[PDB]
Amino acid sequence: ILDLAKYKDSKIRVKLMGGKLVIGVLKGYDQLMNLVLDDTVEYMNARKLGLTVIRGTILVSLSSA
Amino acid sequence: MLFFSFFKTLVDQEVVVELKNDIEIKGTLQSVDQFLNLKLDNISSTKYPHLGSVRNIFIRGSTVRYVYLNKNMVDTNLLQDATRREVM
Amino acid sequence: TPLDLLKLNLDERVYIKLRGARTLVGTLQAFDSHSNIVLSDAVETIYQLNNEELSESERRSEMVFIRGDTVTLISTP
Amino acid sequence: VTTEFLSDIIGKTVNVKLASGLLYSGRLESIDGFMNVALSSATEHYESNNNKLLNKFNSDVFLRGTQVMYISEQ
Amino acid sequence: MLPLYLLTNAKGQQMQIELKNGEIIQGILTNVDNWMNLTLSNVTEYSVKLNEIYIRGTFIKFIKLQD
Amino acid sequence: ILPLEVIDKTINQKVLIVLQSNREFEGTLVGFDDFVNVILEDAVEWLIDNEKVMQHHGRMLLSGNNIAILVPG
Amino acid sequence: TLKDYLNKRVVIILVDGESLIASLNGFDKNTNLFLTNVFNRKEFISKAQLLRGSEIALVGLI
RNA sequence: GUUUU
Repeated sequence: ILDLAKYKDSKIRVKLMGGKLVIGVLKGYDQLMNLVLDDTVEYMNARKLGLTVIRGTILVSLSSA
Repeated sequence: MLFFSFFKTLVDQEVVVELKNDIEIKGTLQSVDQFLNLKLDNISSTKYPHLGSVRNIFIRGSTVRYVYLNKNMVDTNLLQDATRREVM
Repeated sequence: TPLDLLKLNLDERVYIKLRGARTLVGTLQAFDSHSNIVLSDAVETIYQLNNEELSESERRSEMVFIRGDTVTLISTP
Repeated sequence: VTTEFLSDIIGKTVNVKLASGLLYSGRLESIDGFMNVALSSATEHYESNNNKLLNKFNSDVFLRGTQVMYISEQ
Repeated sequence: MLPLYLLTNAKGQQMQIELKNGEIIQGILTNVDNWMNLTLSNVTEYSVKLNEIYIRGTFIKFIKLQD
Repeated sequence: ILPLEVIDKTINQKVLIVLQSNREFEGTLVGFDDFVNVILEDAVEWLIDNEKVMQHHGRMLLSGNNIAILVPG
Repeated sequence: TLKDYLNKRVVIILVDGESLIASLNGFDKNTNLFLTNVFNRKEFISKAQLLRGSEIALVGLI
């Protein structure tokens, strides 16, 4: 229902389940709603990962940055 | 499936249901479905939610922990061989 | 196959671990693939921590049905 | 691949860790597609097998699938 | 009327959602589906004003609507 | 660029898997399935915020269930 | 089912252990409580609200 | 692909 294509190379604050925020560069994605984020920052609380994959079955919310 | 049968085998009976919340409730099993959701006429206190005015309740199946049953209400060879037959 | 190996012990005494430091010992009367269970002559013992001390409590029941979502381990005593 | 691994270690000794942090060391008897696990001669430790032994199971142990975090060999 | 159909025929109205985080979300609603996944627009969230926002149905406690 | 293609390319590399809890595994990625279950080789397992709980030797089926993040490297 | 409960006053006990008095206009097979004029059990909360089955522990007819 | 295993 959300067309993630409009977020290509964009910023988004993704809330995960277990209280884990993640701000990344939406590099790609699929239909189960898995993400591929870049310059990923994992707000636990600042923690830096690189290019990450986010399992879209624990994805709680998705806004922009 | 199996426990749907068995739970149906227990209608018109008085049982004690204990929920995950630690709330506890006595009553007459009026209805059973697949999710194991439970229905009871004659709500009573044996741990009890603060209700005095309610007759019949719908217990969300996913929230039951224990159902307490008398030895009599049940044929044990029935359940045993049934289980022996169940596929998985 | 682990559920068949479970079938092996019907009418045989069993030891089940549940979430919440809850232990049940009783005789295995029934079960399905959700690890839903009926047991007879079963005592439940609960481990509780209150006031910074551990204690154990108990609860006997002749026949008890058990929601499988809380089940952790099944073996024999 | 995961599908065949679970056929590849049958009879070996595995550590199975549950969501709780409890871990169980033992010989793999069998496993199904629902993550269910049958160990024989399983011991129970918290977090690590180097910690205090908490339980020995003489007979078979059934570990429920939903609760399984990992199945590890060594 | 089922709450879900009563959500599909709600597309365009304005609503408030409570996530099971303590967090509250006011916002008008642009799309819904069968798992109660929501795409809102004109949105504010608490414990922040946003163009769009997608929410997983299973992270909803309840949904307060209008009179 | 598809998530699974990413995870595919990290086969034979070092990967960091972050659970929806406070636990992390690092090790060589060997394989994955459609449910994103994960095979890991010689995983080190950590509790966070650290502590190194264990060094694994051999392969580990890590239940895709609780997986939240993967990080190539 | 709650197919007996349509339009009656109801008491809902949630898994977090709070009570609510309400009226159930509609419901689904996931016990998503479609209710109106909700309030604690003591100040009202809303007229017309949606509760998710996941948070229902228990529905009672009053 | 998401609430009742």
